[PDB]
Amino acid sequence: MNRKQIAKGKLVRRFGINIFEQPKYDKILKKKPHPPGMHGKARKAKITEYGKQLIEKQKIKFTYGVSERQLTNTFKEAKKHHGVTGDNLLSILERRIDNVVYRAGFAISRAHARQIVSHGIIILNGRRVTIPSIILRANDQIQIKEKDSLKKLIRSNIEKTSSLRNLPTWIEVNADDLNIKVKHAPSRDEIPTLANEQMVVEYYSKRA
Amino acid sequence: RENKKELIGKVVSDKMSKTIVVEIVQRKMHPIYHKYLKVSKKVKAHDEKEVSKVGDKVKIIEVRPISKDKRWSLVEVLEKLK
Amino acid sequence: MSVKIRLKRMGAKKRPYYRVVVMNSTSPRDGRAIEELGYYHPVEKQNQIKIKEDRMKDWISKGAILSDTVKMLLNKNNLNAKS
Amino acid sequence: MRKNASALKRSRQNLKRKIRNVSVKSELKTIEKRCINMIKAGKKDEAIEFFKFVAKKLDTAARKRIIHKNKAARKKSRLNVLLLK
RNA sequence: GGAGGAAGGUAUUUAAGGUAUGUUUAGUGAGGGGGGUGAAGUCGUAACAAGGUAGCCGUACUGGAAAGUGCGGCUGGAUC
RNA sequence: AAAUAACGAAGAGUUUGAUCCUGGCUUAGAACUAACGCUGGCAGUGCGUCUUAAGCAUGCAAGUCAAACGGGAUGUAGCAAUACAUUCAGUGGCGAACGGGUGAGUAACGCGUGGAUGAUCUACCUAUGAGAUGGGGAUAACUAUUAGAAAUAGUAGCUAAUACCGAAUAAGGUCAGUUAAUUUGUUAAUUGAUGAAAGGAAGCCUUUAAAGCUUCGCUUGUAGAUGAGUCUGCGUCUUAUUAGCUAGUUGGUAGGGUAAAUGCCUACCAAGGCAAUGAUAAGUAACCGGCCUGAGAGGGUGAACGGUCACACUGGAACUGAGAUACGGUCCAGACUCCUACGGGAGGCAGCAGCUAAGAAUCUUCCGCAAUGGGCGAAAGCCUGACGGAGCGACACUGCGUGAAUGAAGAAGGUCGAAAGAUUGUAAAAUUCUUUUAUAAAUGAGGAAUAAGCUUUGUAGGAAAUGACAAAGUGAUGACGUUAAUUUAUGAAUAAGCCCCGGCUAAUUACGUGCCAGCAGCCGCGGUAAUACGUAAGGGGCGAGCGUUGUUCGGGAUUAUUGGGCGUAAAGGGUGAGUAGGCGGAUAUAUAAGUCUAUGCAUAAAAUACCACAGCUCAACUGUGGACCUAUGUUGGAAACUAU
Repeated sequence: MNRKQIAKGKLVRRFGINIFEQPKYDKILKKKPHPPGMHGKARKAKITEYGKQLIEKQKIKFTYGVSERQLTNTFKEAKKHHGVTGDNLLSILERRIDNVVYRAGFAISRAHARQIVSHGIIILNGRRVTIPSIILRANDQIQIKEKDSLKKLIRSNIEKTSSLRNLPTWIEVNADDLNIKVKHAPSRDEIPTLANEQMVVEYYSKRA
Repeated sequence: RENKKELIGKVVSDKMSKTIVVEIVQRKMHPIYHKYLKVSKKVKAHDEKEVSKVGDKVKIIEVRPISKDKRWSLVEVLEKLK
Repeated sequence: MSVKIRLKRMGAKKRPYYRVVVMNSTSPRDGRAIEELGYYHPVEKQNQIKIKEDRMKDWISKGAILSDTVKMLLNKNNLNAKS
Repeated sequence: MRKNASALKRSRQNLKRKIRNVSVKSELKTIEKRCINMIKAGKKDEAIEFFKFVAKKLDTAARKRIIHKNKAARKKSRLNVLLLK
């Protein structure tokens, strides 16, 4: 995650939508609507269908901060089940542990939650885990490490994020114990929408 | 005695001694088009009694080798050519 | 050959698993299995032993030779089944 | 390559056993030959006696596993059948 | 004295080697033959219009060359 | 409106002044045991001479039994013997036919799968019926000696054994007759002929021997299990510009030989046998479970792993042995290498590492037998380059990090401009927070089971201990390893590049070059204003990787069974008569080869492939279950259609 050279203002500008849900990026959109580069104001020729599919794929990929190739594996796993492939894909992506922390509000951004989970702070179902690509299942627990500095850090984070964001109905958050409980896999309607998931599915159908 | 395989065929040669040649036709799959193909395979068979002659339909059984090629024995004559 | 009941190794580096198996002495450690009898998972904390008692008894009667490890697996499985 | 004491010893034992084996085998061949020749001579009674002797030799060797007991049995069959004639 | 036991001799079969004749296949070979690209060089103007002798097919003969002509066949032939 | 099922199929450029169709080429994707170029942090798992089956320095990879036997040497007791213990070689037992490597050869019962073996064998293992009574002769080792540089062969004398060879009786042996069954050489009974043998350690006590007894063994016999030989139905590459081939060739009668059938081999008797329904020949190739690709059908392919086969320098041959036509056994011939005292000898890394040569191209001359497996032994124990691990290579696969949160109408520079300003850009700077990784320390599971030995209980046995078995407890032992994981200590500290931007194909402007220099997969760009060349600024893609090349599939319905055509695009034979073959009116009955069904019942080893559930911090990876196809065999049915 060397994402120092992928300054996200450029991405939010090209997509024309705040895919990270951060007010600074809302402000950047307000200030400079045009796409990046010197030709940002220059009239752009019409985009091919391949371009639209790519735009949606990149929206999802940069929203969830997952390597494209890992996302390919995710789609290949989602397709293995019956049902709405887009729903399975979105559910698998959403149940990522760093994403779960972000939803619960224990972190500011998905990158922040990724660092938190990578730095060995999160405790999974009674054990320490250090990587952000865990796909939680139903009936699982996040605890916070037994260190006072970390506990105060998480409380500062949650007091910040509580106002800005909301708190999904498939997560049970207990700010007193710093406990997170995942009830069931999310439904499509209870997942915020930022891209056309079946355009993503169509894009990955080509890779066959 | 139990599962020795039996074959039914047409005697195509008799000018041997104590031996006949049986031409057997096997129906077989074609792996692709599924239509059958009639395959003609010729085997030698032991005929101790010179019972059978050219043109008739006989039945033969698997036995121990009796010669280099002869590995079948006569069991019965299903149809005798008049 | 001298039919023996032994452990055929499976699994990855530093995480062995064994299959309780019936197979000839001369046959390599991971070759043809005349029959399978169960599994033995030493790196697991639970369900470490599971063998087919009747089949193993039948093979012993036929004349198989138990390695020491499979012999004690049979003993320990008897103990845990009774318990 | 490196001379194995096992291999050298096995070669020595090979010669040792070969001498004894081949001696017994030649015994069998010649005794059998005398027997069939006076079967041909028709000397029924000492053909009897010599068949007794040769059968003794045959299955003595078979017990010693110099030759297979099936070989001994085959020789006895055929030779006794010829005397039956 | 069997034991012809065991060496030795003899004989059959046989590897390698030698000889002879055909046979499969890969390089090379004076010279010769056509093919392609580079030539937009030389000679002629055969085909595309009725291409200026309508065209073409099979066969035969002939000519620096495209080709010409005889016989039969076709329209996939203007014009009337 | 609806129900159910289906869980899965994308295009584009290019013939023309322009158009439609036909048609080839090219292209976006997924892969490989890959190589090369730029760049390069770590961890896990897997992989790593595809070419010269070319030649090989060196070390190791198969030994074990002293409780089978006679001796030598040593220490102790001993005067000497003899004992106790250690050690050496010899005789002998078992193993060495397993494990390991390679794919040269082999279009073949070799391989896959189902069977046949009344034509078969089978040491060690399990159960079990009977037994084990008495003699004799050599021989190594050893002591000398002959030939010899050594390798080594001999010679003479002495000695034992679970070594070798007779003898007495035999229990389910073999052979032959007879009878009884069974109907290829099967079984049972009778007679006749005829076949054996090994004892060593321990305890016991009549002093003891004796006598019986424990364990490991020996002779004979059967049964089971396992493996192997042989045969067979079916499947198993290309070229018919390979058309005739075979003369032990085809079959018969005897015989040779084999565990066993057969021209497997030999002697005679016939001329037969195979072949356009593809014989024979040439070329290529180990096969299969599988792998890659694909919606599927198919196509390509046979890395790793597992099974079978073949080979171990080239070409033969036999011996020992239950088992070999024997990788590190023997003999011979040939080439090559090496040592000679010139008489002659020694050697085969396609075992684990490693060297040279070849090649675009591939590793350490490492640790350990702790676990698993194997060999020997009563056991302790020994051996195990199998295997457990480590090191090396971004070679593939999987995961993680290189920061995170605030942060300006917006720093300097760079670039575009009319020199308002834009863009790089909240990016940086700055502030705050965190420590996966980095370093240090502490803590630290699990792979491990116990073995010998010891304690105790119970069973068989018996006069009884020693011992055997069943059970309980005690009982040394980790190469990996500074293990996985966990807890503190310091701080943004240790960490990004590569390709592309005319269309295909997501991404444009400014300079320099002027049909030169160059790009290119296709169409094609460059001749004085190049979004296509070269360099900068921006933008897109992926990321410790990114591109290129080689090979396979897909897009290609471009070999079309699913699913294409033949008037003019490539494609109807000049025409007819007919052989083989394919196909064919109506209707009745029977057979059940095809077809369908009970997705009966089995077989299709394991792994892999699909679906769930689990364990490695997750994933890869690993494990336990559950199935979907369709392939063969078989059982009982249905009969319309094809077939009889």
